[PDB]
Amino acid sequence: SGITPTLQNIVATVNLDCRLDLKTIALHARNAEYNPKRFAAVIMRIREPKTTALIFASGKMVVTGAKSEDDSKLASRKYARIIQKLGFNAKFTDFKIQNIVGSCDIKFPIRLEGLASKHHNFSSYEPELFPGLIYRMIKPKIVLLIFVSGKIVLTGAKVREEIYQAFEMIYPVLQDFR
Amino acid sequence: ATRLDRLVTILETGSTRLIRDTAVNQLADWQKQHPEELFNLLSRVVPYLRHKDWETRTTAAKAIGKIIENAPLYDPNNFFRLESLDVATIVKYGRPLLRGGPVDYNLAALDPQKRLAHLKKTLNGRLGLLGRVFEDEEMPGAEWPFERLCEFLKVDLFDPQWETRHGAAMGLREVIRVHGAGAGRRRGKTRKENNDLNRQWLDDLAYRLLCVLMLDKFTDYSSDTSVAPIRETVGQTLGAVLRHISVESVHAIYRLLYCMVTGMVGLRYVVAVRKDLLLQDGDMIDGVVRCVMQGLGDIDDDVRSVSAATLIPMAKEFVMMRRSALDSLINIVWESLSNLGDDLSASTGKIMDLLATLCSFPEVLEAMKVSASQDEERSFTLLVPRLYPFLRHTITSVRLAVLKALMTFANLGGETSQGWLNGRILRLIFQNIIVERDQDTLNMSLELWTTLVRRLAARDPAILADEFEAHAEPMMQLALHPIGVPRHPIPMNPALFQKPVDGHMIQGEVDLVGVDVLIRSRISAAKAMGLIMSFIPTPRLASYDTAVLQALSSPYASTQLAAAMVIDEYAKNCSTPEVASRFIEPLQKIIDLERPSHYRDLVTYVQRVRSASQQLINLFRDHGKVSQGKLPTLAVVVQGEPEAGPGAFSIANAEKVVNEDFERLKRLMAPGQRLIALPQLNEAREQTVEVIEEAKAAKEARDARIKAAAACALVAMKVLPKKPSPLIKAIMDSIKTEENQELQSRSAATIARLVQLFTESGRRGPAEKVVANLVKFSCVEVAETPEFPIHAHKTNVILSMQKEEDRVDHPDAVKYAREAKAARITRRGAKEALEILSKNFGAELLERVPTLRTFMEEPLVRAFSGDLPPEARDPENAFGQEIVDAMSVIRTMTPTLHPALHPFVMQQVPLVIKALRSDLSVFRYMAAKCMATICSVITVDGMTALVEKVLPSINNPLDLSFRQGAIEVIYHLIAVMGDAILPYVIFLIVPVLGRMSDSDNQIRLIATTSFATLVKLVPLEAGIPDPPGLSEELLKGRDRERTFIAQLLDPKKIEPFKIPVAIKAELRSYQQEGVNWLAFLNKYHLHGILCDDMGLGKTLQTICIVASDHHQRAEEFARTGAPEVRKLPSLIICPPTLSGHWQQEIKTYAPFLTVTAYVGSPAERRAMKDSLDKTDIVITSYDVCRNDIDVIEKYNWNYCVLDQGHLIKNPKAKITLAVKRLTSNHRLILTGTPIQNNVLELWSLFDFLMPGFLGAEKVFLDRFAKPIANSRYSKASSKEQEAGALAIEALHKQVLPFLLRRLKEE
DNA sequence: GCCCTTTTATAGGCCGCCATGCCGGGCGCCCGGCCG
DNA sequence: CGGCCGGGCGCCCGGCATGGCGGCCTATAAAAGGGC
Repeated sequence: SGITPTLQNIVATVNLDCRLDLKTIALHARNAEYNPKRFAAVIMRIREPKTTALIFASGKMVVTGAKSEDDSKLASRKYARIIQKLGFNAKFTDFKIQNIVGSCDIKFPIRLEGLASKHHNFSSYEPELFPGLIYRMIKPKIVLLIFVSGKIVLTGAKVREEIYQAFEMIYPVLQDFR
Repeated sequence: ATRLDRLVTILETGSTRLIRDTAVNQLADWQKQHPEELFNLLSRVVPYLRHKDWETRTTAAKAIGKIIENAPLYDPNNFFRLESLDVATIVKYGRPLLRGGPVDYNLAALDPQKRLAHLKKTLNGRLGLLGRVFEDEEMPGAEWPFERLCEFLKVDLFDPQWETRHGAAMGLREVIRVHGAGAGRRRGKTRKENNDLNRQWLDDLAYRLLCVLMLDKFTDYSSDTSVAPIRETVGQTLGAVLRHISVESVHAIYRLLYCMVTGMVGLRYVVAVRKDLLLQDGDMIDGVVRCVMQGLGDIDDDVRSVSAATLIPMAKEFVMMRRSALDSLINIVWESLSNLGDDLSASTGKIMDLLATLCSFPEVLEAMKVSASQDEERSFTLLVPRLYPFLRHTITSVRLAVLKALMTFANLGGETSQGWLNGRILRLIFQNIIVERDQDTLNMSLELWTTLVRRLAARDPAILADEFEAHAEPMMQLALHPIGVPRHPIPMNPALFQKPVDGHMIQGEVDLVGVDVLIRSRISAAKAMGLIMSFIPTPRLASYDTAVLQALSSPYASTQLAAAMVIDEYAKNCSTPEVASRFIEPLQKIIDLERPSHYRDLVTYVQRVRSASQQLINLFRDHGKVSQGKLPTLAVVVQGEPEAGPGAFSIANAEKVVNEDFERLKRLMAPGQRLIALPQLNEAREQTVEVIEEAKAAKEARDARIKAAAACALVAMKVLPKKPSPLIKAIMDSIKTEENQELQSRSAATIARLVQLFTESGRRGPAEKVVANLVKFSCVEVAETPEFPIHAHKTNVILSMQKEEDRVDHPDAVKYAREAKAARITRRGAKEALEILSKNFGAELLERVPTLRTFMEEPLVRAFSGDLPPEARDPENAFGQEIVDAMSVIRTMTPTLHPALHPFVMQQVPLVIKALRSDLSVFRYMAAKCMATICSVITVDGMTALVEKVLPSINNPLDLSFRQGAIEVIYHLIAVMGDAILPYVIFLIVPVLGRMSDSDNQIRLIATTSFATLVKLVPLEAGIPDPPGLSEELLKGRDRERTFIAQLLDPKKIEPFKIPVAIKAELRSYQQEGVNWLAFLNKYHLHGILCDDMGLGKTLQTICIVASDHHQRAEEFARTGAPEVRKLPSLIICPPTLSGHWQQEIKTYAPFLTVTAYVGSPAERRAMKDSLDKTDIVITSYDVCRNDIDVIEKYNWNYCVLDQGHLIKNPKAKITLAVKRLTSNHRLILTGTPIQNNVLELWSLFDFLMPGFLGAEKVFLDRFAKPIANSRYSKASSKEQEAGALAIEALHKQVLPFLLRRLKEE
């Protein structure tokens, strides 16, 4: 069994369950940004933990920047409490997490060409625009970015076990190329 | 734009904050010079209060503050009436103030006065004076000099563009905080009458402030708590205003508040500045309790954070006049505090502290009892555990608050304290102690544990053991946990921690923090457990005895060290030391029996050794084309691994391999492969040597680490050995070589106890051995006791300065640096050892053990108090190092001397003061530092000795060996005492300076550095206090030093001095002032730079001063015949084209000055080799100087002056090298500006002035100049800039006093 | 349906200009020769 | 003694070459609602 990846970011989908006047909020506090001419969501940051929030007028939000599930949740709840402080009622109704990002590092460099040829049906190497091998896998549905310094980044997971599995699957192929 | 505009725009565009601070200081100085400029200054800086930047608004506000602070109070000789304020106008009629919207171009385009009137009308609208939430389309010296500016500031209080709020709040604050008493006054009404007008004006201000304090709800939730961007600023401004307010007005405002509160921080900002009125009025102190009654239970945490901050000053006189509210306050406090699941407790700590200081009083015990009489739920017996969940909160300040509050509750005493002294807190506090990182929390917590366990033991140690036993063994096992190395941790099983972050400690992630911090976490638990271990009955200790036995026997390395210190704690509290006799054979075997085959803690090192060796072993013989399974290979199993076999790989196996397998490999790979593989074989041998030596050194050091604590334990139990050699030698070795500072701090006490134990036993022999070794070790560091056999030959050398010159060349290899760091560690241990052994005996110190006194006196009195025999002054002798050794001991032992031993050091004082003049510098080096130490510590007597004998003869020319020390001692004094020399300026500053002007190589340098550090030390902004406890004969009205310090600190304090000589050109007042400064420099052998504008009559001042000094030298020689004023010509350096100019000027002003120009045909320049002395003045171009410098340098000169010195700036040019050779009694530098926006310019110049004042390029570049320049760059960085500019000003201070800059307008 | 924004790993190139390091043209100055 | 000149140098400042360290752009994951 190969070494496990290390988790580095979490994206969360959170349900406020209330319609909001976005324009008003923008002028209400300093810590936010919102312009339809720029983007749909309200962009807001808090420090504890360092996070960014996309909030949508219909009553949902996408939350970013947590290292851990519990941290993520805590951040989300704090956001919701902030919302409550703003003056328009809201609740921490729903919580979902998608595309948990992790990274792994191994000694040997990876022969991108050889791998790409092995899984040509599933992988493509294009050093003309990105110095990495995108390796696509099905079970679990995971997007693997394979880099030539022995580094693999795992994306699209819901749970750490997924990335674990992904790495376990890819790791023998790695060992074939050093 | 004007220069004033440049000074103002720097407040926005200043590269550094400090330059902007200098800008506002200049603006305030201009206001001081020109008070009429006040309002122009304000109107120019005020617009920046609307600027976007946080810092720019802050800087403009501070500029206003400094400007008004330099303005006088005003004295001659429409208002919203305060009672009109009501809830409706704010809550349901006022316009909210929030984020600024798009710019109001339609209104901004109008004139400022018309715009002000329109803004006033719209402000009347905004406040809710109209009975509706209106729309903008409905409104599309005889008097207070600041009135219009005040009106603009007040109107700015309600701008939607929130930057204006933050800036203008601070601006109006800067107006009213300084000139609040004078606000609003107008002629006609007399002072007593217009006091009421001032009252009305301040009431109007408070009215508008209260309107702001809820109309504006602008907020920033970025921070989890401090969401107040501009509410806090306006509230603090109101607090600043409040100090001027009349008492009845305070009552009215207080009513408005306490109705508004049901702006809460406004209650705090009035409790700041009218606490007296709250008590005197009686009722009004009700509001502070009522606010916490209303608020302290609120869901909103944005005001929970504020509510505590109001209450601290209250409950002192309250307890008499409003006793009833005390119980309610504490009960509501504990109810809110118990809101488990809430995520912030910042104000909770302050409330806990307030309760804690209250808990020191019996009235608060009664407050507890009166509420407890109704219910046990609020009782002190059952309440306290609601503190328990807070022990591991993330913010450290509240942790400290928890600790101290717990301590105060422990101080409450009484039988009721048994309600929570149950074992729950006993386990929880220890669980806090085990892993805590923060030092302050550890410091408090050890005390808390001690007090607590003592309280419980006071009933019975049996019930203490009952409280602890159910949790005892797992806790002890946690206390005996191992310790590891980076990237190979050993975590702890979290099942052992009872419930009521921490992850780095639970996982054992030593990478984050140095292992010393882990050892701190271990000794904390050690000391916590030791007291309880000693207190509880011995029969209960069987399991504990087995646990410590395992820790002593365990293969884990750390456990033996932990166990040894554990037994040390156990012994040091025992009723009789023989109670610990059951630990005699284990610890003595730990120091005696051979240390193990393997250390489990070191297992990772062994694996690293195996891998780093096998990667070469498998490499090279395979590179010899021979690989076979039976050939030598290191075993798969590594000794120390879990369940490893006896035959597992060990370091001895590696030693066996590398011993003979290398030549075996060479013979095996003989045919060709050896030749191509030999360099690789060389670096492989090097790598194997490195790793093997590393592992062996680690093992040996760890052996010492265990043995040191073991010896500490054995000493502690007072079971003194009958064959003391191993114990004492292990103690000495540990003290010399211990790597951890905490174990060193322990070993110091170990030896300090051991000496007294030997004294009690009467075996002075081993005591003499150990103390002799101890003092002997103190000389190891090369910077503290130089090697006599190395430096012995040097004579007429300023030996201490060699650290500046040549000691930096030593680090040529790692072998030197290794011993250097070893020396540092050795002295670090030695200082603690000698310190504790000094303190413990104190006044009887020299009496108890005489041998230390013998070592302290005998060499100094055997060698000095006489003259050195030929062998004693032989550089290869035996006795030579001994003298410097004893002097080292004296200069180390001094500051830890007890006061009663002072006669001893004062008896030593006669020896050193005479020895200081000796021929052999190697003794002078030790004497200098020793004298500095005596002077620093025993202040009065050392100062008397120094000033009375060392100093007064400093000017005598005959005795050079005395002359060198006469300044070297002063330098070491300035180093050792630091700024504490400053009161002693009245015995040094002039005579030490006079050393600069005497021609003696090395002496000239040390003097310059001493004077430079003195110049740094003198304050730029403070005077000189009286020297403390100095006899009148010392002082004796020596005001010459005072005059020198005054004139050094300020040129305006220099006396006038008209031309004594008959120069035809009379001095104008500016010329006279320049002559005054030049005389002041000329009056004390200083040198400096003159930088007057050329229109001020440049040459006249210089030629006047040199002619004046020429005449003074001539007449003094006629009166005295002294050598010091010997006849020499003056030498001037100038551009060649200027030569004639200068010549003609000399003839004009001073025809009595004869002139020789070192110019003309090369023949004639070759011809005039000796003639040069025939005229008073010598004229020289730069370039004829640069050629014939070999020629020109023969004679000394009176004055050496650079006419156009700018050319000299280069630190390497041959001209610069050329000029510097010359020697004289005076010299000056003439330039347009010395510091023209570049700091790098100056070094060369300064050197030319004073070799050794600023120091060499080795410190000027590296330390200051380079980083200065770097950080100064805009593109460089953001962090260092402020520190850089502070350093810039430091350079300005160091270089200012010897520079004189004057503008032509002056 | 394509493109818009967010955040985290990432890797190398694409471009950028600051301080840095440089040294050639030219400065001022000297000066050995020869002129009168 | 008095002078002009070609040849002379250490040395400073300008234009130049140049690279450290920097955003930006690729991959480009995955919500969401949005613009068009």
